[PDB]
Amino acid sequence: TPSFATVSPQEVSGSSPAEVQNFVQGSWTASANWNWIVDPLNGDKFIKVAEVQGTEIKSFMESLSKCPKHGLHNPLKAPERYLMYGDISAKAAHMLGQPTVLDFFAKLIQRVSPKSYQQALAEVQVSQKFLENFCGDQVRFLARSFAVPGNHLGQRSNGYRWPYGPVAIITPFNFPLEIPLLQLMGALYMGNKPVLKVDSKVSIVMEQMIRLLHDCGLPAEDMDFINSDGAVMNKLLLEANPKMTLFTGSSRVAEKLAADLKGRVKLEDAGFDWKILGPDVQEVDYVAWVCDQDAYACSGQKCSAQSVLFMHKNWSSSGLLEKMKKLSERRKLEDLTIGPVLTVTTEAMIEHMNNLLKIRGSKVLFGGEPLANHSIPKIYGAMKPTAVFVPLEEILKSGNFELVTKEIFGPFQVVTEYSEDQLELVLEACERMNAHLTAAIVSNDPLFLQDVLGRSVNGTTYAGIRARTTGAPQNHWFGPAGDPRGAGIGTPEAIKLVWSCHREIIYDVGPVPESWALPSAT
Amino acid sequence: TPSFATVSPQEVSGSSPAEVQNFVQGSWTASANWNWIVDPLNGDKFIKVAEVQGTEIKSFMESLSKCPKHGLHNPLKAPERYLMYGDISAKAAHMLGQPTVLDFFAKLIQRVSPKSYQQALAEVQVSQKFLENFCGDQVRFLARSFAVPGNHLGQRSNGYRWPYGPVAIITPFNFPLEIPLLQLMGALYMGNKPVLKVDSKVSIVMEQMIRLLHDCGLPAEDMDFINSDGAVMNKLLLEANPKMTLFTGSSRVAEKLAADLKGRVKLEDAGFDWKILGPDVQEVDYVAWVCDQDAYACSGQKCSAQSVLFMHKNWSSSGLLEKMKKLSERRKLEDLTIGPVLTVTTEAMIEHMNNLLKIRGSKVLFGGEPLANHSIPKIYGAMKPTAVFVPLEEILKSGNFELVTKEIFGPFQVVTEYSEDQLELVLEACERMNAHLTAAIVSNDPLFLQDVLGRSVNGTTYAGIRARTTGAPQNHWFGPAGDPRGAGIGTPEAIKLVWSCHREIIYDVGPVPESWALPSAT
Amino acid sequence: TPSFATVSPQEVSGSSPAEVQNFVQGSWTASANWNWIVDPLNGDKFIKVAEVQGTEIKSFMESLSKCPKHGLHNPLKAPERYLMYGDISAKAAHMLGQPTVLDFFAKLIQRVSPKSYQQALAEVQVSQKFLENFCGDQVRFLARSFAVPGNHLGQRSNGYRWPYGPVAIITPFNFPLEIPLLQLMGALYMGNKPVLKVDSKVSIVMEQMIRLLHDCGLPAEDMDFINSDGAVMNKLLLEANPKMTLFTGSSRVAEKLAADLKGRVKLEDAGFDWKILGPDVQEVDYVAWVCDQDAYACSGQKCSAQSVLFMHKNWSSSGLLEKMKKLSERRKLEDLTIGPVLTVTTEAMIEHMNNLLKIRGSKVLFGGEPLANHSIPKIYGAMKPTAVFVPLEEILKSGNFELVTKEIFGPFQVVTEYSEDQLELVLEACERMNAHLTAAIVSNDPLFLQDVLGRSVNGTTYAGIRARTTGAPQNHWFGPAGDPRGAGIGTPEAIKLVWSCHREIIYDVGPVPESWALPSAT
Repeated sequence: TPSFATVSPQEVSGSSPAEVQNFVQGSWTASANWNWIVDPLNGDKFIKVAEVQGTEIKSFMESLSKCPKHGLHNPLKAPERYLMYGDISAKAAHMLGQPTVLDFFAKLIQRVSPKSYQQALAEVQVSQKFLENFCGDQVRFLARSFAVPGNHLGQRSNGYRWPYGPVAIITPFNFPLEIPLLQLMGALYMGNKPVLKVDSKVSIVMEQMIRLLHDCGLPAEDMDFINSDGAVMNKLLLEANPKMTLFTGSSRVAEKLAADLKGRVKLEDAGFDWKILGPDVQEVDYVAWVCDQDAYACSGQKCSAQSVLFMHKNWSSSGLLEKMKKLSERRKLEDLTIGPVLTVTTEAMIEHMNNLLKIRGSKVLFGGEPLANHSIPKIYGAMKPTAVFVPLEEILKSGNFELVTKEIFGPFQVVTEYSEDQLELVLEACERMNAHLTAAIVSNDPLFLQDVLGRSVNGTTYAGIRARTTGAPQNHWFGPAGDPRGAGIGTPEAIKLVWSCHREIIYDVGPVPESWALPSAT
Repeated sequence: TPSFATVSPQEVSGSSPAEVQNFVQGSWTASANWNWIVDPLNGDKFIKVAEVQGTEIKSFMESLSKCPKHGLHNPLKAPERYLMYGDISAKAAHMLGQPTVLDFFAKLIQRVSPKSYQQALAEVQVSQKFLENFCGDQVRFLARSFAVPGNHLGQRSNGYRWPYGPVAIITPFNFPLEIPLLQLMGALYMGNKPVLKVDSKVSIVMEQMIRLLHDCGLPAEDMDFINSDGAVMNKLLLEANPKMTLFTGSSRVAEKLAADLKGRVKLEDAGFDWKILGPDVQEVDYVAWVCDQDAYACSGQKCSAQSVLFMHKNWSSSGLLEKMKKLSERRKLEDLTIGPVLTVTTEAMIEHMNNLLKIRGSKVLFGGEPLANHSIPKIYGAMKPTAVFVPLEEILKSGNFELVTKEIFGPFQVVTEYSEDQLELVLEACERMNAHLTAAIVSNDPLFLQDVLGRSVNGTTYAGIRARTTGAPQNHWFGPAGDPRGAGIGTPEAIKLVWSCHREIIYDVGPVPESWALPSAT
Repeated sequence: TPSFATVSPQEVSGSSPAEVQNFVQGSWTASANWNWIVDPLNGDKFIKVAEVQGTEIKSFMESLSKCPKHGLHNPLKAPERYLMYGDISAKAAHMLGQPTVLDFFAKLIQRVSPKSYQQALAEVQVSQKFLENFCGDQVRFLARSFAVPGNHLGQRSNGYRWPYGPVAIITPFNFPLEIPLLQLMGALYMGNKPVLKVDSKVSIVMEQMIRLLHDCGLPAEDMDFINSDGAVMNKLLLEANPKMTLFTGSSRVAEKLAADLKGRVKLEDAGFDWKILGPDVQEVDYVAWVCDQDAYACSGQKCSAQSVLFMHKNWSSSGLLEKMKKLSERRKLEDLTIGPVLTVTTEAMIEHMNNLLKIRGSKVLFGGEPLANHSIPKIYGAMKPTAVFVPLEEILKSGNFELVTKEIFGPFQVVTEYSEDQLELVLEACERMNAHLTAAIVSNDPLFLQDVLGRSVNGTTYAGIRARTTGAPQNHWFGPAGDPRGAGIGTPEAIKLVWSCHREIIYDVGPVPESWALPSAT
């Protein structure tokens, strides 16, 4: 295991448990009481987390209050800190790129947020590439400003990206590294001081990542790391009053926080993501593979996962559904191509399936049964990949729509069919949804693509015969649309939008014209 | 006729000839060295152009020398001039938008650069809309700068768009208003002082437009306007040493000036513009219409005109050629849908056709005969719209290729056919051309489009079943690619590229650090 | 020495000579005859260079002709090559950052282009940081394009950065690594295939750098490396007809090439760089140190070196000149804070000094004598740091001006004085210069700064009490202004301006309106 590590991903078990600590006011620290996380594969108490209680959050308040509203740095103050984070990112990117460190983080991710080794590796690879994008001067370049000449000699107006100062970051279980690391660095790049909270089930990953970052030069005083339940984190937000809060998680918590913080938030909330198949049937094998990966990689536990499939009638005879069935059935627990579902129980998923089956014309296409021969504790779901057909005309009906468009954060999707005359019904269904995260339009017809795109919203939409719903890398935006609170992640634009605000500084140095005379009052 | 005007477009004739003067050092000249321009439709000496002679360029040299290399203004000097040119632009845009003024310029363009009323009107409309793009603060916004934080407190680097100062603009006969106006305003916008030369055959249009610009507030000392033959203008360029020269015209003169001026030029030179038809045959009527307009509007006297058509074999049975033939034959002199060819004689075009007809397998598809019942002087061509088919495999042979790809600035195009297995031969043909101005790829197949687009160069390429080669408006770039001297026109980027250069200003105001001691010498 | 190295910088001597080879068509190759470079410190034949003759350049022509005008890659073709160069740059940046590799290149630079160890190290550090700026997706991001909606459904216009294809790079002796490496990578990033020529006196450095780059994944076929005299390189340019040529060197060769190539060039030519001291005297020690480093680091062999100093009269009593004298006299050969002058002999520098001393009121302030106790061959100069005062009023006179503003690529500067009433004379002198590279305005008075800046041109101007003329790093532009051929180096903007051109691609896919009917011809 690497030098910075305090845990061995393959060793940690009920008999060799690991602990996760907080970091506040520059040092690693425990708490009054520990909480046990169980191994999602067997129920072992294998990680204890130093969860802070509601009356031991003063140190985090005090640490945040040390950051003024003009930031740890800004384009005019301590600019050498932009260069430092270029260097930190370079050292960290080189560390994350080491095969043994890649494997360490991929394995650690697997133990807490169960997914296949390649899916866990992809999280580290995205993280590594993101850090490579902000080496050298590239953090400095995030603080690029513009200027425009004024109305007279000596006047020129400037637009800067100003930090917010004390901020908070809250991220969920399913991506224990990629989401928190990318928002953490973005916040630091623009000059904020963040407090980072990761779901206690998986926070061990970012804890190890923070130790690496400290070894790469991240200053002890620049950030804090808190482990707690949601209720304590809520109290800290209302007591510390951070100037910006990045929240990534369920839509229920996002709206509650948006109300509590009175909109001083950026949100990456839930998504009910759709894939539309166009009329031009082709590359059936490739499209089927993407459908299986979109819907069922990580057992569907992606905010970008394919939750509904609108099949054009031309695809009904293609063999696509048959290939999707076969592809779902080679997924298995032993390599975690199917696995524990950390936020939906098996009963909840079965009940949802049965509720859908009450609808006229509906039928299970494949799956619909629990996994067998496993030791997954009953708090976590264990389902075979499931797809349920529901006729399009029934979906559009009231009551049925809210049920059909309900997000199941597990390996579960709804499939439906539309004829050449029914594209409006499909677009009506997409417009009636409450979430606009990812989407895919599988067609190469430019008239079909531009029609669907122009009459849709989703903030990360893929278009083309190779279109997918999942796997947004760091080279382009990922985030919802249709919401002024919508957060992005990864790109320079996402960092600047989420972690800075506009400040206009207008210079007006003179000279006062020699012919100037006191005008009449106005 | 409008207030600013000194000529009536419908009344100028041999019995009532018009005078065109020069503008230098803030005054309209009174030169008597008339160059008599003949009416392209009947041969009347209907315009006397006061052309500057050898010794008379000293006034223009002196006027340009009054502008320093830091411009009439720049982002830090006399910035109120940016606002002034927004106001001039708004006033000129409103004047050009007046129906009687639109008509006046359309009809005047017709008299000197014979083309249909709608084509002439389109030139005024592009000019009017371009001026609308630079009202208010939009000239100010052209001088937008960027800045980056430095390595320490008090250091910040700035990137500005600096003028060149004294500059020159030379434009051809075919667009008497759009080209000179758009480059003139672009030069003035960025802080330069231009001398403008329009081809004497058509310079009456800019003369009137300059009078309009003066009525809208263009300062008398901000630009000069010279009429001369090419040899006199060449002498002025070598004597005045302008820091930038925008030249639009023939490739031969372009390369001569680029050598003479040692590359202190931006060029819009000739173009041998091509259209490729893809395999997906559709909208035959529309595609035939666009082909007819691309090739023969203004009798082909557009630098963007369609000079060769690569037909996919699938199009050979579509009726496309038959429709092109019918469409060409409704062009007539009465509305100037066919007309005088100001730079290529009838005999020259017939000779070129007969040279192409020596090649094996070639044929006249339509046209190939002079126009009848007209009084166009013999110095100007008068040809029916002409298309010569040449087999693709013959086109690619050496000797043939140079003849086939010779630009005929008249109503003439080459037509060829390629089978599904010969796209490489078409692309080799386009790559062996020396000019890369406009192009069209008539296809909605995205795999074909990206393949041809990825393996071509032309700076203004249209793609889609509605793709054309002509008619680039002010909302997007027009100009060649593949040349560091390539000029753009119309857009904010084109203006900044052609009429400004980068200047970096790095502020380093201190404080001299507490820790600073005199470092050892390096 | 590092693994990629074929030379030991500290070992190479007359008795242990090194050789420099060409790289063409994917392999290291010699030539018919070798030319010997002498050690600038003692005259030893210590490096033999495989200089190609005029009749052995066919392989370089053939290698360049393999690159089409649509590049080795472009935004639509082989885009994975953008990612590859992100990876290559990351591997190279990590290699250059290794202390032993830094020291290797710093020492090798010192042997061929003599300068202090810290100055040579600064070249490697700039190179290392530049490569760090283009890791991950940052090369991909250089190919960022924009788009604007069209006039109707299905129409949208796009502006891309297109490569030129086969290009050439020519760089001088004084920066054997920084200049060629940064332009080489810039050319490759945008999709060009360059042939790189470095002054044979120092080309050993880039030869070692290319071996490192090959170890980091630079494809064998992506670039060529030619060693030759200027005359052979001239023939190659006219025979291979590269689509773009980056030239950095003397103003004489730059203008000749700009004429031969008819302006298909970008130039980083000579500079006569000025420093103006404002009226507000302060930080005299700091200002003196910067004056000594600007004028005399590398013995003045920087295109950015301080060649003239306009002293405001307020500074005459500050002790500045006295400190400048003392600072110049602690420079010595043994640590190369003074040293060989590779392109100006001692006699030439003495003669220039004596020519200046013929001017009334002129006097040597310090220096003016050759170095002693050295073995520098007489082809190279060996002068003590020299500053000559010339009264401002005499400078402005004809004849005197051309002599005073003559660039001496050695440790030599002119000092003059201006009173509070004479700022116009200083600005007149700056406007009358023929080169506008670097400049410094040493003042914190914003009215003085904006007045001088607004009435000057130089493309890399520093302003503030800490203003300098030398040492432009990779985080901001370096390059001249006032020239459409002006090149930049280092920054993303510099790379895009120098190594790509605009291509506009306008999509127009339909639909053709159902109500469309063939309009009358225009």
